[PDB]
Amino acid sequence: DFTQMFYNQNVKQFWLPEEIALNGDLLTWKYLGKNEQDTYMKVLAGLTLLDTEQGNTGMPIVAEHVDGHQRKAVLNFMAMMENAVHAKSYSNIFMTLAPTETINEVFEWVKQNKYLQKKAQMIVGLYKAIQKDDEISLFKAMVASVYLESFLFYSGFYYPLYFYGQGKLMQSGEIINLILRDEAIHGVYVGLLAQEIYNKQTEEKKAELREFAIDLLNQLYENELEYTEDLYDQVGLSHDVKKFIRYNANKALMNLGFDPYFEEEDINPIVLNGLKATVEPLKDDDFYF
Amino acid sequence: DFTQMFYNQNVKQFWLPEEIALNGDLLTWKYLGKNEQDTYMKVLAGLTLLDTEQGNTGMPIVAEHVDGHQRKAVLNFMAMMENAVHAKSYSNIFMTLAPTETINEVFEWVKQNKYLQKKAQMIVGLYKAIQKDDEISLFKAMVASVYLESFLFYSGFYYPLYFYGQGKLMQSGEIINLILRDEAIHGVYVGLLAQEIYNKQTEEKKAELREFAIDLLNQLYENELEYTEDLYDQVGLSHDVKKFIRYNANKALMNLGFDPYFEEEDINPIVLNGLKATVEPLKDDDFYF
Amino acid sequence: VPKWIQLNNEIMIQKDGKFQFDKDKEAVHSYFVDYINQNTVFFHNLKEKLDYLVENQYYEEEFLSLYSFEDIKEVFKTAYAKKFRFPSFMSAFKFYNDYALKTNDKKKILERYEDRISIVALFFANGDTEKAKEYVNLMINQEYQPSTPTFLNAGRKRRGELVSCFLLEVNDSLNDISRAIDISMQLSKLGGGVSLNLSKLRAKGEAIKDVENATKGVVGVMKLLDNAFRYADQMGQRQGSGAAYLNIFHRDINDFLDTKKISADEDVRVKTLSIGVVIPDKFVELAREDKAAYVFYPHTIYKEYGQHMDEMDMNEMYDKFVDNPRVKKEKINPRKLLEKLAMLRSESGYPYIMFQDNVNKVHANNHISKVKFSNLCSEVLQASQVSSYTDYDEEDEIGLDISCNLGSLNILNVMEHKSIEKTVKLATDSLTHVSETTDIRNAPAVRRANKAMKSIGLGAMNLHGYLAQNGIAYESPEARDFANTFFMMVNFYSIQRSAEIAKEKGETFDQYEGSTYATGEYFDKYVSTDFSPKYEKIANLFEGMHIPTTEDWKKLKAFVAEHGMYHSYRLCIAPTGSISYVQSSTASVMPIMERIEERTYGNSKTYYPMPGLASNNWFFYKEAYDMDMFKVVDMIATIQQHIDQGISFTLFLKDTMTTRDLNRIDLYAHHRGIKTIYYARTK
Amino acid sequence: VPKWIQLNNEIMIQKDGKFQFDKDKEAVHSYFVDYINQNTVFFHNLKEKLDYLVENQYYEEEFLSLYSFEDIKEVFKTAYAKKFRFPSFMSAFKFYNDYALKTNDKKKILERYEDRISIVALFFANGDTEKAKEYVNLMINQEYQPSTPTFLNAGRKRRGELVSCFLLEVNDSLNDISRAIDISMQLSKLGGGVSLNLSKLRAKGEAIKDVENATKGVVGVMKLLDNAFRYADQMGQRQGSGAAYLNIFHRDINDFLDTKKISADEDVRVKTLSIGVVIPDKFVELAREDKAAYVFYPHTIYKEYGQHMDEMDMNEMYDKFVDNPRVKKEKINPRKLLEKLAMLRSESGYPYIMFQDNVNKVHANNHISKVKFSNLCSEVLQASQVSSYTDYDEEDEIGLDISCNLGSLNILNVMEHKSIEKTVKLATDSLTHVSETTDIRNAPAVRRANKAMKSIGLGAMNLHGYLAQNGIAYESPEARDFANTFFMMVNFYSIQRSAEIAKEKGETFDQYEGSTYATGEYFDKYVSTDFSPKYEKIANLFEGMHIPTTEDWKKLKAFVAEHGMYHSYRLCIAPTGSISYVQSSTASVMPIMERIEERTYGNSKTYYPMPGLASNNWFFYKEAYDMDMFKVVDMIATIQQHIDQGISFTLFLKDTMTTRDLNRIDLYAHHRGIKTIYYARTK
Ligand SMILES: Cc1cn([C@H]2C[C@H](O)[C@@H](COP(=O)(O)OP(=O)(O)OP(=O)(O)O)O2)c(=O)[nH]c1=O
Ligand SMILES: Nc1nc2c(ncn2[C@H]2C[C@H](O)[C@@H](COP(=O)(O)OP(=O)(O)O)O2)c(=O)[nH]1
Ligand SMILES: Nc1nc2c(ncn2[C@H]2C[C@H](O)[C@@H](COP(=O)(O)OP(=O)(O)O)O2)c(=O)[nH]1
Ligand SMILES: [Mg+2]
Ligand SMILES: [Mg+2]
Ligand SMILES: [Mn+2]
Ligand SMILES: [Mn+2]
Ligand SMILES: [Mn+2]
Ligand SMILES: [Mn+2]
Repeated sequence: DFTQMFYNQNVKQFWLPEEIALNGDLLTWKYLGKNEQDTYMKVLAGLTLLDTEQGNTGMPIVAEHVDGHQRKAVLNFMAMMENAVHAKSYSNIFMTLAPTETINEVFEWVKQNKYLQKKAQMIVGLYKAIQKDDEISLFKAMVASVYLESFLFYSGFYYPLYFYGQGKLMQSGEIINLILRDEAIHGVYVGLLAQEIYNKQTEEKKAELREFAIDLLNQLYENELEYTEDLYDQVGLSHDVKKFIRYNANKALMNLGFDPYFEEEDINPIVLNGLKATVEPLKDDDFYF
Repeated sequence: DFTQMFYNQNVKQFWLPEEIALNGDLLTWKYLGKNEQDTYMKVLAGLTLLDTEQGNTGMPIVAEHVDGHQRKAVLNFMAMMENAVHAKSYSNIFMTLAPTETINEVFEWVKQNKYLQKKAQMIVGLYKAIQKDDEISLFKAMVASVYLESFLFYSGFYYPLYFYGQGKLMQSGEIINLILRDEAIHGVYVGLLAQEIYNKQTEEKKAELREFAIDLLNQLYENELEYTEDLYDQVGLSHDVKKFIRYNANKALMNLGFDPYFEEEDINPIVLNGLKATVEPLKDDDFYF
Repeated sequence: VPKWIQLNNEIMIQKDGKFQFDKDKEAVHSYFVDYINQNTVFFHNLKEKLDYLVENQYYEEEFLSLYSFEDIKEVFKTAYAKKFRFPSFMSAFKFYNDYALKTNDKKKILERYEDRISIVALFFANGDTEKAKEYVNLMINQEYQPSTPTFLNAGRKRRGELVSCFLLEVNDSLNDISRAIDISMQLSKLGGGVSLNLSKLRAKGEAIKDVENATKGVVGVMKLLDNAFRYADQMGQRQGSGAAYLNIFHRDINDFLDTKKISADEDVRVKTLSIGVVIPDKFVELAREDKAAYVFYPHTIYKEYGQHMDEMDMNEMYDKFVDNPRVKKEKINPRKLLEKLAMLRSESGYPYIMFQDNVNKVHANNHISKVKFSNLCSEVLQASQVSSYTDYDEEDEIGLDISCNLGSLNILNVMEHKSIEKTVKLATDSLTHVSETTDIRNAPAVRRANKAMKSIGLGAMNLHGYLAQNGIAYESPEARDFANTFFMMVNFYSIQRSAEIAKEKGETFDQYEGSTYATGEYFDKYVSTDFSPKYEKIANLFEGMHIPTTEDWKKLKAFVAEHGMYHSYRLCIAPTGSISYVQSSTASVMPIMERIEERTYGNSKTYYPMPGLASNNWFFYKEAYDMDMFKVVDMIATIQQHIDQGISFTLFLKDTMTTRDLNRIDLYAHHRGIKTIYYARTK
Repeated sequence: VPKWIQLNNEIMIQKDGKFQFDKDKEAVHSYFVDYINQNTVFFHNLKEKLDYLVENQYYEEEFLSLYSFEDIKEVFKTAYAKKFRFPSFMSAFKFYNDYALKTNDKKKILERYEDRISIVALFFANGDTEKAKEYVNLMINQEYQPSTPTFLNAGRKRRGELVSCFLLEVNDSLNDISRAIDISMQLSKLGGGVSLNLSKLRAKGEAIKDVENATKGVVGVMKLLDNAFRYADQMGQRQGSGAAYLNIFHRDINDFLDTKKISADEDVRVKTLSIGVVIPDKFVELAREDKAAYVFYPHTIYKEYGQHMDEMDMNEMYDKFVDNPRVKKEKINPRKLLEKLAMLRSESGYPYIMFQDNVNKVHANNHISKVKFSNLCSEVLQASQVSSYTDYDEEDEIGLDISCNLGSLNILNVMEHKSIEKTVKLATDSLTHVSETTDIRNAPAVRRANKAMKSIGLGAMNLHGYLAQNGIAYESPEARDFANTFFMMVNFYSIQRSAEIAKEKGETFDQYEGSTYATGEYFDKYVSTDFSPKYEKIANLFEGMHIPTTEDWKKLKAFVAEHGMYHSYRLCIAPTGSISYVQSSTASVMPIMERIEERTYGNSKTYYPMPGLASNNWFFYKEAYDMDMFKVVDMIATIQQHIDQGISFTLFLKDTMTTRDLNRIDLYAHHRGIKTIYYARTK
């Protein structure tokens, strides 16, 4: 009942980072403190890693196991967006704002950062555990994918949105909003596929799947807290970001058909502010007036 | 040396089925004989069936085994074009020209056809034989992929190009020309990835891979001749189609860095009308002798 | 934030349901008293100012030396006696950012509006004090505005040329192509926009001295010209702008158009080169009948007939070309080509469309040559003769390359002062002086045609502003009636001034005796048809100003026949891009695009309401996108019948309309006598 | 598969553990008997053939009319009296596919090898029957091979120019840049490679008449020239090839080098424009001591000193430039620049390296000018003077642009015939005739320098073939001993023939009196050092041939002082790409790249063993990549000391060689007196 409308929405949202000129951010970037620039680079690098694995591994593997040519076409399109559009856009931002050495250093930093490695290990592990014709392993990977789309990106998204909302780094911010618009529909779509599998189960099996989903969310959440503190303490924003990730965790649960898990909190209003012609043939009568 | 350049060329060639209005083809379709309509339907179904294998297996399997983030992104983009763009385009052409019952029957016929099946299963067999961390099996699959993209499609493309060059079925011919333009670049790109593997091999292993490629080409070519007579004798075109197959076989070989196999031939003019070693610093005492 | 741009942003703050239009007066007042008077260099007396400007290489000593300092002082008093005040912030901002003289470090301001106007007037008068005062009155009243090159560079030492539109004919030879590239770079270096005719060039796949399929076509020359214009970009502040024109019957027309497709490859696409297509009536007739048209290989036609294809009449030689076996032709679908033109204009705004038979059926100098292409702004329509640039050791046959000096009448201020005659004559004199003082020493054909033709372009602006401020809709028949009368009067007085200049100087333009002015055929519709306003509302707009009748036109025809004409061409309506802000006028005779125009300059956002915009005339300032393009075509065709050259006609298209609607607009423009179509702007 | 193609393919089929080298004689015999004799147009008599060729626009009647038909018949008799047989299939295939005259539809064959040689000899002799017979004997014996332009085009009506290497100086002006583009297109149209010196052009971010930071630098001109060469693609036959040279001390040197990076942006990368870097000894000295170097803005130097930066000696002027505050510069690391050069040569083979002070320390015409750059093949090293192309109305100041005529001695055939003197003198006469008969109507500086300098290039080839067929290793000291003696003799007899021509015509080259030939400084090392072979084996190779001694060189010095010297430049060793196959010779003085050459023509693959390759001399045909590049440098420096111009020196590198190894090879070449380095070819 939904794939065709997701197909149409995904293809109509198609974009490339080159559509957005980035040289306009040069001055507001220059004006940020060293702490702010450091957090910003690292945040986008963490996002790049997530999209790299979502494009290389997550979306293609889910596409392989989901039945139906139209469902596969949507998932293939989403996979392309992850690595050919999203992951690449971050390099466009980096290449504009930062010198090569700072770019090299931040990519080295992703490799050695323990929270980023842990979250990649956990998510990719679940993708690679999918067994052919085994719907339960597939469900588990789809939960992981929804958590990546609708929860894990958000510790990263906070900062570009926080600046966009203050009228700073608005070109980079425009790219990020386009990425976020895509991930929102990706999380909903994968969520609907996960619910399909969940709804086939006995009540006993469902109870176990909810346990899996909640245990996984809590494990990812605890790691994300440490990651958030590590990045944001130097810019004074860790508590604010934590509220934002809890907000988005609830959205991820909802995408999976589950009740919200965290209590509602006031999000920084700045971040909330951060959110051819048709060819017709000529007739004979067109030549007379 | 080449992936970013191909990335650029691929994404700038992006298109969607909806861009070409198909209904005006009915004004020339109605004037074709039964044999012409039959051949066109059968050719179209042949292309559709082969392209589906490439979207579901060929491109995603190669993307899975190739190392490199940028290569995986380009390959993902190509897989997307197969599944999201090409497959929808073929379906659109069919739905415009034939009623539902006729489409189902043509696909039943082509699905049972000996020559279409022989080539489809030969290609799919090589994709299924790729082994993790075995570059020889990957190379063999890449050869199969290049043969599909740059050679096997062309016994089929001939007919739409033949009409397109005569002013018949111009809307579907425009679509086919866009598809063909994508398959050409797909073949060239996968060809470069195969040459990379080939160049890492010993001289004896190279000679063995050359023998594999020529042997495979021979098997496919002999079946193409039979496929060609089976479809095109009823419309009197087989002689010219055979010249077009050999010409495209030579292009496929050149994509794989191999010499042409067949002598140069002229092509039907109607169809033509349709168509870093190691950086080391100078450490002094190198200026004294 | 600057105080003046903060005040200027209070226009959009709607108080009591209305825009605060009066904030722009406060905005400009604050702009002056907080930036301009502070950054203005002030001297004890005008003598010290002029000495400082001459000594430090800001002005030219030669033109200031023709007046005693008492006369210059009188001229400057005349400029400052008006006490001109900019009515809007945008007017003063544009003047003091684009045209006001600044120190060598771009730090302070040397020229006010009165200083620039006085210098331009003293440059125009060429030693005459009374004429300089007349020019000062004309420009300080803003009745006439010299073009951006003239207004910007008149009397400045380190200046570009006063002419910025050049048209070059390229012959079918490598020597001529090299000379075209050289001349294009030389003229782009001077700051001018260069248009080139590529129709005489042989198509792709033609022989170069009996070796076949050797010529790369017009697209190779297009790439050469595109890189030549990229190289000559004048610091890149204003990158080199070029235009290429091709006849629609050229074989390379499809490749010529494919250079503007979005999906064009880097080895084909041209970026800095605008493109125009010249369409004879034969092509429109072929598309109308849905017949099979043929594009031709120019070299085969030249070999068979001894003349270039674009030098021949296609409406009389198309069938001969088709029937000729020695002429090589390619079959095309004219309706498919028209649809491709419409699609390309929808997606990029290109090509410019020139209706060749619309230009040449009223062209006054067809004896010299037919008009074969337009300029970069698609409004200069003059006869050209191709040059024959030979080897280094041989002498070159210099032809006629088009260039005219631009100048715009302000219709609102001219009509307010009831001074059509005086403004037209003084503007004609100023444009004649600019033509006489221009000497391009690296474009031989441009220089020769400037000396021989003495062509000028006198345009107009603020047509929509004047109509909207007088309660007249742009699409209304009353607006077209006013345009008819106004531009007939402008034509009458420009012809009268040209004849008077010819009588005084005793010389006419070269080959005048073969023109329609000499034969008297030009004046047929003027001695037969009366152009007095047909509406009482329009007739009161001209009250107090004499409207020439048929008898007056007969007298003028006799005067021209007995004295001749000094200018081959006199009137052309250019886009008038940036001088419209300074004059507080709507751009050209085209309708306005936005009622309130929002722009971002640097990191500052500012809004420009249309001149005279208020609540009493809000709906008379109808945006160009909301109006019928058929009525705009009717208006431009009404104006075009009194303009000897063309009018830069932009098409304002909505997103809803298809390529068929654009094609219908183009065909209605061709039917109504539109000479050129400039741009297909889509909202 | 053709029978000759099958026979040629049986060489690789190893019989009894050895290649079947004798199959190539069978291959060429089958090729002839089955294809050439079938496709060769035959005429009843030579008179009928000659009449058909002149009347059907194949030959030129002017040069053939200089002889009675009896003389032409005897010349053709002399050509066919040798009964010349192509030893290998590739020789005949290359001749009959590249140089043999074919019908206008390229279907049949009009010219055999003897006919082509007879026509070339009759064109060379210019009316002398005995001279024509001497040229026939020289070429049918394959002792001397005229260059591809001369051999292919001599005596042909629809011919290109007989010269294909041109060197243009580009002055720092838009007029001169446009003229350079025009002349480059005109010369590429003729089929010649064009080299442009870009060192005089001011760098990026320089002032243009008080507008600072306005110049795009040498890269904008590079893009213009690349598009000019792409357009002038020799009538779509062969891709237009051009070269750009920049001094290493030019400010734009890094931008100049970045045009060849694989990651270069499309607005920076140039495709058809080869690049060469000119390196003075000052740069090598700065890199040797690791001192940070300075690249200079040329226009600042020109303004400060009135002379171009490349017109001055950097060894004495570098400190003055650095200490001058009015000269603009930026710091560079010369060692990093050298490493960048080596990396670029490893990646793409570019740039060419020209050691400026190696060229000019032995240059005989430093009074005329220093050698500032080389040609597209990096062997032409002559004095040039930049032209001052002024505005169109003004008169241009024509300088000297280099263009020399190429010819190659076959070292094997000259050595076996014991005819160094006769072959050298006849080749000098033929090159002189080609120089006199060359008139280029669109390159005034090239024509003026051809008329004044009368420079020729007499190269050599088959050095490795001659050495390997005589049991001498290319890297052996005996090979260098032979090269020393042979090229000393070649220089001696070329100087003697030039002085004899000067005595006969009573004229020397322009500004000869200031040359080192006039002062005798040229002959110092020849009247002081003996260049006879130091090895008994090498001395036996010259048996029956008088090796010039010190007394002979003193006599030649006296003769040159008395009578002058006709050619400013005489000897340059060009690559000799395709004519080497026809002559059955190894290319130039370079060692062979491969022992057996595997190539694909059409759909059939061909095998070409090196000339004279067998089992006995298999290991004397050592491949260039297996060789020590230091010993190849030693050989080329041994040859270079007797060549007045440069030698096309290709570096043959292994994949394992690093950037440091390439830099070491370049620095050893600089140390050993190598003038230019052509290519970095990696295996
Ligand atoms: C030389 C050259 C010419 N051309 C095209 C551009 C010119 O419009 C056209 C004429 O070249 P010309 O310079 O006139 O060549 P030509 O005079 O020798 O040939 P012809 O006798 O036919 O006049 O050829 C190319 O496309 N590429 C080239 O390299
Ligand atoms: N003093 C002065 N006058 C200027 C300057 N720029 C333009 N003007 C105009 C103003 C007057 O109309 C005119 C004469 O000014 P002035 O030389 O001060 O004369 P005056 O005021 O003593 O009669 O010159 C300027 O910089 N200083
Ligand atoms: N007959 C003939 N001779 C040719 C041709 N091309 C080159 N030649 C050479 C061969 C001889 O050396 C020379 C004279 O040939 P000929 O005119 O047959 O002379 P002859 O032997 O009858 O006196 O011309 C050719 O096409 N026909
Ligand atoms: Mg010509
Ligand atoms: Mg200059
Ligand atoms: Mn993503
Ligand atoms: Mn996603
Ligand atoms: Mn496909
Ligand atoms: Mn494909």
